[PDB]
Amino acid sequence: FEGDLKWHHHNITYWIQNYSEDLPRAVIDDAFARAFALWSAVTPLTFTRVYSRDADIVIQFGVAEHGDGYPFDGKDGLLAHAFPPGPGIQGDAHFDDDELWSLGKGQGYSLFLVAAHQFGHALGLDHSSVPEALMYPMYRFTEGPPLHKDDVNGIRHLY
Ligand SMILES: N[C@](CS(=O)(=O)c1ccc(Oc2ccccc2)cc1)(C(=O)NO)C(F)(F)F
Ligand SMILES: [Ca+2]
Ligand SMILES: [Ca+2]
Ligand SMILES: [Ca+2]
Ligand SMILES: [Ca+2]
Ligand SMILES: [Cl-]
Ligand SMILES: [Cl-]
Ligand SMILES: [Cl-]
Ligand SMILES: [Zn+2]
Ligand SMILES: [Zn+2]
Repeated sequence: FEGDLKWHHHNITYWIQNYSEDLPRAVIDDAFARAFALWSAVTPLTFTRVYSRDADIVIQFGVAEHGDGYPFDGKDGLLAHAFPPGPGIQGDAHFDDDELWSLGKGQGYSLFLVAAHQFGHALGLDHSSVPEALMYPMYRFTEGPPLHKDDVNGIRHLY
């Protein structure tokens, strides 16, 4: 997932290729939209849902081997990964459907928070060393605005 490029356009498009069997499609679509809204709220970036493989960010829920050199392991461990800006698989976000996807307090992992984190990568952001930042490499659920000052500065430094 090595990348040093940023998008050369601000009108970013995404395609929800498939869904997780843990949540209603309406809940999934809204979670992704809200995750994207976090980033557009502090930048001139916009996110438009499309239905084509030509979308910049292709969102895919997979299990085990799913098309790249980093197959998912299973329950826990790797929750998801995303490729840095660029053509093709670049910019795409993959989620391990072997995980229990949920939202808010309770068991399972928040699709909202994990997606927001992954979209950060798909925009060119690297991991943060700030434990409270959304771009921190370790998952942990908490309430309140996901974007930490460190996350806002990182994204604006790019766009
Ligand atoms: N796979 C990861 C770890 S991960 O368990 O899949 C992960 C950890 C945390 C994630 O976002 C997040 C960060 C803070 C709070 C809530 C959610 C998303 C994904 C990762 O950060 N992938 O993007 C790593 F570090 F590369 F191994
Ligand atoms: Ca904006
Ligand atoms: Ca792509
Ligand atoms: Ca896993
Ligand atoms: Ca699942
Ligand atoms: Cl599906
Ligand atoms: Cl798949
Ligand atoms: Cl949540
Ligand atoms: Zn993948
Ligand atoms: Zn990450």
